[PDB]
Amino acid sequence: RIAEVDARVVREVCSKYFYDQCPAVAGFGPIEQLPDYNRIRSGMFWLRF
Amino acid sequence: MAGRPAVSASSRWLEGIRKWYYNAAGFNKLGLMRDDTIHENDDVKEAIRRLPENLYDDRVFRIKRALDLSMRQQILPKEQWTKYEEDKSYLEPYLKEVIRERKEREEWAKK
Amino acid sequence: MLTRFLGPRYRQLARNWVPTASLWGAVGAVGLVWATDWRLILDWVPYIN
Amino acid sequence: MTNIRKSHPLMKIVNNAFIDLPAPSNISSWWNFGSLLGICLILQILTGLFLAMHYTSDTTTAFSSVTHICRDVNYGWIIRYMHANGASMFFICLYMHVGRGLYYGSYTFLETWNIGVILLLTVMATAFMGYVLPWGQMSFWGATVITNLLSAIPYIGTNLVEWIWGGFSVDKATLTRFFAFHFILPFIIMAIAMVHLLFLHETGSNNPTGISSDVDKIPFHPYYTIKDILGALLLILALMLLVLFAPDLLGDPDNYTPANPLNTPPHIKPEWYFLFAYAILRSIPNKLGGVLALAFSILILALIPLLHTSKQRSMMFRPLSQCLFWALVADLLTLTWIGGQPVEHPYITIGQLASVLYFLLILVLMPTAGTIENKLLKW
Ligand code: HEM
Ligand code: HEM
Repeated sequence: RIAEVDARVVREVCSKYFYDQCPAVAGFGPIEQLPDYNRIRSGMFWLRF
Repeated sequence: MAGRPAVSASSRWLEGIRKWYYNAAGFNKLGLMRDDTIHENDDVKEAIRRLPENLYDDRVFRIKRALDLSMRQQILPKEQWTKYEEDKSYLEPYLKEVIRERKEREEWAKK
Repeated sequence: MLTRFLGPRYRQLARNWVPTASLWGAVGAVGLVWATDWRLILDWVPYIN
Repeated sequence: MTNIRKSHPLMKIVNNAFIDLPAPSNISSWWNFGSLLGICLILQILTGLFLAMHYTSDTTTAFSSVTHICRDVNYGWIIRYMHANGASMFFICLYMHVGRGLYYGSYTFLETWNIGVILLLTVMATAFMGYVLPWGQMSFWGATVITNLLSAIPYIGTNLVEWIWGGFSVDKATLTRFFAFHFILPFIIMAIAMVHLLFLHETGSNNPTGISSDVDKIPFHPYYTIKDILGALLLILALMLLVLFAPDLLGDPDNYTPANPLNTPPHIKPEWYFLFAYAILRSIPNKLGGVLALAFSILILALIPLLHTSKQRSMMFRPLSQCLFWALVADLLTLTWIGGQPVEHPYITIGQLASVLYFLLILVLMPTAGTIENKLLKW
């Protein structure tokens, strides 16, 4: 199964679970600088943030 | 002995005028005490820096939730308002010392 | 220093700047007169009458 | 390569004030007028430049060129009216920008507030100078009465009145000067407005609560840009409603006849955003008193920060001052209503009372209001 993974598979698989999906964020400590969720959400796609 | 310089205010007695004004001011509806709404000048800001951690952290959340209420244009439920009798000045003792310190410093300069 | 009186120090400071402030006002006076050849000022000077 | 460390050694670092600037979360809609004011500047300059490509300042061909703009130029009729009604939207937005500072104690930002008054004075100068450009018996005569007020200044009045006029009265010499002056001043306003923000971003913004909002700041980009865009549309809707459905609703009909120095209009009056100041000047029979009261009322804004008395900043928790604030707004509307009416016996009495109350409220009643509540709150 490892030998059957290539760039095309990684690009397709990553875009299916990472691209445009809503992430879950957990913070702890001095997280004042931590960006707002909309800033975090808009980081899930390119050329449209 | 409250309300107005006269022995009796316009709307009967004197003590109830301040109680009436507290509900009229409406900062209790937001869950803020009286000293949580004070103007932060170069004097009050220093007197905040002397607050104990237990009292300073409590003030932060009371302000933090009030801005959430103001953002939504809402108020706390009737049971969560700051009672006029239960409202206590947690900043007056600290303000007075900075008043005393600043007055001595200012008057010492002119001598 | 005398038992923290009411504004003695600033009176002394003001008197130091009075001679220069009085002469500074001459620039505001003469300079304004010099700017627009004001009629009733350029009459007492001997050369510029 | 750090996406956060963007093209920083460029002009974007300045633009971080538009994207990553901390702003209070509880900002109400009354703050939107700051961004609306900037849009009003850009809209006025955009339409103004295209108007200046067909307007000619010579008296013999000033009014006729305005008619040629509407009648002949393709889509030139709308541009003339978004300019005429954009100034109406400008002063609508300008007066709420001042009012919010009065209510929410934003004048505690002494540097920003003082630059704000300078910005206010510059626009009223630009609006007054641009009204004379059409040269239409309201331009000539509206400028005649207001400019002649400077003759009341002692020992220098007539010297500078003629120096403003470029002659013995308003004429072609004054008209050409105004158009050149009307062209330059708006670009000065952009520079001052940039300075206006520079004195504010260092100290942050204000909130309706009036307390420090450092504990609940939010990024500007995803929350207020879309809030200002919605506010911008409400401005475009309101401005376009006048332009497309009642273009001459606010402007006086008498302005459509060519200026005639030998003939006077039935009633003389400035635009609606100066009518509040016209009433104050007309209150006092004295000439020197009237011009001073006209200037003092506008310049009283700089005196407001020195009159603060309450230990609370905003008027949110000051019910006694709230009753006075809307009394001042109502009185300012009374001054606006009585400004456009002829000086007769009912408006002479009401005019004096409204004017004397305008200064009495801010100078006496409002500072006394803050003192009374300060005693009422054990401090
Ligand atoms: C804050 C900026 C400005 C304000 C508040 C303003 C205001 C005004 C007002 C109230 C009028 C009277 C129109 C009428 O009553 O019919 C006017 C006319 C005019 N303005 Fe401006 N103006 C501004 C900027 C500019 C600029 C930047 C230009 C040129 C580049 C310009 C060019 C003109 C012209 C040519 C007229 C005469 C044409 C007409 O009245 O339709 N304005 N302006
Ligand atoms: C063309 C004219 C003007 C422009 C473009 C302009 C622009 C702005 C903008 C964009 C803001 C920030 C927006 C906001 O915080 O809501 C602001 C803030 C402010 N301006 Fe102006 N302004 C103008 C005229 C004035 C005037 C007439 C005043 C009269 C007092 C003024 C006083 C203030 C004050 C007090 C603030 C504080 C805002 C705060 O407390 O958050 N400005 N200005």
